Amino acid sequence: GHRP
Amino acid sequence: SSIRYLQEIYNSNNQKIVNLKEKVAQLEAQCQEPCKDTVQIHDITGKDCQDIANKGAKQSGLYFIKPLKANQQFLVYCEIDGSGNGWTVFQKRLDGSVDFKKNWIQYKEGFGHLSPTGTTEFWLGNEKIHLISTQSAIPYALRVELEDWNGRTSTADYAMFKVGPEADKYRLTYAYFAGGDAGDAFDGFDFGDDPSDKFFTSHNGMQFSTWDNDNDKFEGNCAEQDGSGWWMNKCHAGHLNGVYYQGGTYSKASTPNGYDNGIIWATWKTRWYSMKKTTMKIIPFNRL
Amino acid sequence: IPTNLRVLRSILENLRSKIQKLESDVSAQMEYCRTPCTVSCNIPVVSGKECEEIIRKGGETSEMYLIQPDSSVKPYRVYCDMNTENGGWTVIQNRQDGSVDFGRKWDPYKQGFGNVATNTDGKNYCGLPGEYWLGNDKISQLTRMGPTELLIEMEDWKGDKVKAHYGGFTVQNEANKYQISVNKYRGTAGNALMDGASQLMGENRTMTIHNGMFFSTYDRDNDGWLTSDPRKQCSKEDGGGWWYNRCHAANPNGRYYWGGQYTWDMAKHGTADGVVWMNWKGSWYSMRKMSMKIRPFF
Amino acid sequence: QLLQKNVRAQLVDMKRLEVDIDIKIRSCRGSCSRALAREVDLKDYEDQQKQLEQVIA
Ligand SMILES: CC(=O)N[C@@H]1[C@@H](O)[C@H](O)[C@@H](CO)O[C@H]1O
Ligand SMILES: [Ca+2]
Ligand SMILES: [Ca+2]
Ligand SMILES: [Ca+2]
Ligand SMILES: [Ca+2]
Repeated sequence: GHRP
Repeated sequence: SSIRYLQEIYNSNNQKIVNLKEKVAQLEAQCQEPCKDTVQIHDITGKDCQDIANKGAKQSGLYFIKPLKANQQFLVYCEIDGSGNGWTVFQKRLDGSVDFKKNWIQYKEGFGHLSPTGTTEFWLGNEKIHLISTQSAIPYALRVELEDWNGRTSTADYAMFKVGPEADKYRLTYAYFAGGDAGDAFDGFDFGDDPSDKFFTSHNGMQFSTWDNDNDKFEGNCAEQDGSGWWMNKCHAGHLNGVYYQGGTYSKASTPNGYDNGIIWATWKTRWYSMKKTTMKIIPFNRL
Repeated sequence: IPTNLRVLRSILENLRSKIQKLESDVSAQMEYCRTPCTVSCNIPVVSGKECEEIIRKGGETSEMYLIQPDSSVKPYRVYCDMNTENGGWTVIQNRQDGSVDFGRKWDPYKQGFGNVATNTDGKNYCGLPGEYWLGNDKISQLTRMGPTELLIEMEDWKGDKVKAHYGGFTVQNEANKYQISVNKYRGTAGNALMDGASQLMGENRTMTIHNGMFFSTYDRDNDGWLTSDPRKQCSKEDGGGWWYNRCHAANPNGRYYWGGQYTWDMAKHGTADGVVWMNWKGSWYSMRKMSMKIRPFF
Repeated sequence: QLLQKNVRAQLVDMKRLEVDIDIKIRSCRGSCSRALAREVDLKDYEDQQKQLEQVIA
């Protein structure tokens, strides 16, 4: 997943 | 006082011994060989599994190959189909038997086990993938095949697949997505509101990362967080070297760091769904 | 004299029932040998010249691996011990249960014999070593690649153990009768290979030193005895292959006696032909475990 | 009459053979499908080996  | 010798019992025993010794010698000759190992390596060799298929090999299984630039030959699993296509398999997940939380050297050199039956988990090793996919003027293709927990399979193909040298941290490269119903997770995924999530979860041109060799686009350590070695960005949308979860479904509560660290392919299933099986395999592009 | 046909009648009737039991035992085992034992040793991806390179490449579990010492040499299977001391140990010899016949001729000792590894519980790989001898051609090639050290470990039937570490170890080729050299001893088992048997003195001790000896099997005499009679041979029928002098202070390749203790009247040719390390337990004790492991010296 | 007490010689041959066969059957465990679970009674051999020499004294 993404890392905000 | 009685006078009976009998003594035929003595002489009959000596003769029974001489005949027993004969039987013992015969049993000895039957116990010389070792246990028979079901695992055998084929004799045909070549630059890769396609070269091996071209030389007439018909059976999927274990073969030595030696790309031109390789210093030594090495063992691989070859998938050979009814059409003479020879796939070199570099990754397999099947049952969670192998730990994929491995370091740089281990991902460089390979780990897990190779089986004639293709029923074992392994990572072939980045150095080998690099050697196979960068043979002089031979465009390569990658196929990713996925299986869910309900027996459905899907694929994703990438054209002009190359893994770079250790000096470029085994960078993943390809020219374009060549299709398949699993979708293109290497293009990243639009997970939510952040306008840059798809850009930061794509995998083309990403260097390889392990916990002890961080080459990603994140301030922290993607590979250490998600317990794997992979071509991390910030961090991923397809993650096949992730943690094996039985039954597929897992959650944030499943993980130590709170992140999706399973065997994911975001274009096919939610990132909280972990694949039952994966295969990453390469073949010369002209075979497609 | 009157009470002489009583026990002497029952002794022979005991023996004949013992021959019937042995007759049955041997016959039953023969039926079992109609088909072989099997393994499925799926091969670790990680490979190298030997077990030291393998552990440097991240192969950190003790199991069977494929090694290729030289591009001229066909890759072959070995058990790597990655846990003892600093790991990186290539097992060349192992005994643990008497499951393998070590009373073999020249060619079997030349080529190697026995089981490299077996499957543990329900695992798809072979993490347990079998009983085997790697083979003299292979052992010679490995020791001659560079400076090589040797670890010999043994265990008795009570669970006590000792070791013999030789910092330097070399085995010459077939042309040189696989001649052995060892040096830089340390350990607890006693320096049998360099010093001979600790219970003997003078000439009698000297004639048990294995260092410098050639290899002999029972069909190929290269021992210390130069007399031209078949009766004077260190390795007799079903005897192990070893670097015999006149004759030995140690024989890792001897016959596996169960329980450890054995006597001259249990031995086929009346000799101390067991899994022996005189410097620890004497000539009439046969080890429960015995093994030999090599590694590039640093 | 017949003082053939050389049953002590056949007793010695049986002891060696029992041990030799025990070793040889055991060496089949690494070759064959099944390994015969068996033992050697050296105690029984020596108890009646203690005799003979006893009744001939
Ligand atoms: C004087 C002495 O030590 N006696 C030994 C003797 O124990 C051994 O049985 C014999 C045969 O090798 O050799 C002698 O030298
Ligand atoms: Ca978005
Ligand atoms: Ca980072
Ligand atoms: Ca034999
Ligand atoms: Ca001789």
